[PDB]
Amino acid sequence: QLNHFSDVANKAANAAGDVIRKYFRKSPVTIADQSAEEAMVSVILDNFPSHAVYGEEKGWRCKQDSADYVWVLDPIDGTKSFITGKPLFGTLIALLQNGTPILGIIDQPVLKERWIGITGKRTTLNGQEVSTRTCADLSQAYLYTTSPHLFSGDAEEAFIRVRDKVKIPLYGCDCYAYALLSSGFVDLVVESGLKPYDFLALIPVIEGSGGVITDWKGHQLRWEASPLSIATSFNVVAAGDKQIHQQALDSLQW
Amino acid sequence: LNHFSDVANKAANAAGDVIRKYFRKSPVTIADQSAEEAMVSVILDNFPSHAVYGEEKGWRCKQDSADYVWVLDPIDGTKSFITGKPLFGTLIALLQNGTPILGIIDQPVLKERWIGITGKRTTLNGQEVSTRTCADLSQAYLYTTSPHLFSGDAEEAFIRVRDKVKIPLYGCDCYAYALLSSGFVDLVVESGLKPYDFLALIPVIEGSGGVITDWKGHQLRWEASPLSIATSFNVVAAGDKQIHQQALDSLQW
Ligand SMILES: [Cl-]
Ligand SMILES: [Cl-]
Ligand SMILES: [Cl-]
Ligand SMILES: [Cl-]
Ligand SMILES: [Cl-]
Ligand SMILES: [Cl-]
Repeated sequence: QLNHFSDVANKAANAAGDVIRKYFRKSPVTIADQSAEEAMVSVILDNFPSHAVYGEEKGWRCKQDSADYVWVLDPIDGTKSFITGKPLFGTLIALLQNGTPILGIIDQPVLKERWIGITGKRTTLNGQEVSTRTCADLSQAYLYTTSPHLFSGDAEEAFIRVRDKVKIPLYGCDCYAYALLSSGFVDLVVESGLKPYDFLALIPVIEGSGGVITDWKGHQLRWEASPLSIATSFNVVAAGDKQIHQQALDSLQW
Repeated sequence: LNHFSDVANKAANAAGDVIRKYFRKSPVTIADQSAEEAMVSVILDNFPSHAVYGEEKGWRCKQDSADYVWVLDPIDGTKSFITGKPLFGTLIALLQNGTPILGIIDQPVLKERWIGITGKRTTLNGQEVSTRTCADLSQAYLYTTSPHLFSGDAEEAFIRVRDKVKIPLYGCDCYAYALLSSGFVDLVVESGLKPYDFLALIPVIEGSGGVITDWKGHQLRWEASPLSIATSFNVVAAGDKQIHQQALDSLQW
């Protein structure tokens, strides 16, 4: 069963990539996003007709009234990158069992880079194991932040506080920032105003690399996709090392 | 000349082999120095009468003076390189009597090379490219970067321009200008760039149909010489001359 989930997830990512490559650097993004979601959904349900999907394009879909397994998808996380021809958007696929992510993929179909996190296993990039790196103090950290997606003033004040404490503050890049964290190239990623289809896939990838990812209070990030769930916005902080994470929480003062 | 192009490509190939050895393995200092060595060796093997110029060593030439000077940056975007993001680039400019006549923006990981040569349309991996038309600054896609020398006046100007455009995004060193030259964005604005990070851009952008100037709209120029000082400049590049002028009006420089 679990191998089957990984195999189908990879097929779904391959189908999405084939669509996205028809559109990138040729609206095209709306067509690409819709078509890629459809491609993924068809793969998923051909294999697992008792599952549900929740997608960034069309919301909840299930041919039954409920499902134990829900695939939460964003074919193009980073539409602004995609539109401007920058190959740092990604396709996100999460599989949730009873609301808990058990598999997440971050796929860059132009660069041909795929991070896969699966519960029980170490995260891989193109089949090779990856790890976060150790970092003992926030003053030594490499950080990605992005402008608040819902323009929160309070969020910006928190962003200033954390950027002032780190070694190198850099501007983020959607899911790709977290991929680089999971591979050990940066220490901290902070973002405000993300919907669940843009973070759930991240969780198994980061945790299975040895990192940590929570909301800005340090609480578990959780969104139980269901027929009635509402895709609200969340604030996220991810770290390669637990010590740095806690120091970041202290700076966010949330 | 076609000979100058051939050699510039050989130099970019030599830098790319070095860079790909070190990327995602200080690593950056070694990669930067070794890639500059590789480039210089190809350049001077072919043109012993030419000069080279880089940040670390400044002007070098076997002779006291040179009509042709190659101005290099092996890794424009060291922070991207160190964090494993493949959006840094190698920049090569050849200047004849102080004027850029060839520029390369090379992304050795992504295997993307933009070449500008005076007289020719700019190419990406051998295919001609073009900037796009854009009707008004309110429709523009913009890259800006934080001021490199932390100028508060520059930040005020950035705020003005970002507030006028359609989509304000954060830049990415030379790669932003590459995307401009290929017609995927309309405007790039940066403050506090040294000449080794902008000279190569000029033939690339102009040969794609775009415009690049300082914030007053004046020609970007820097004659590399034995006594030149690598000062810092403010740069604005656009795909379309009309957007360029509106940008200058918002910068109020
Ligand atoms: Cl099933
Ligand atoms: Cl926000
Ligand atoms: Cl939060
Ligand atoms: Cl010679
Ligand atoms: Cl500045
Ligand atoms: Cl200026």
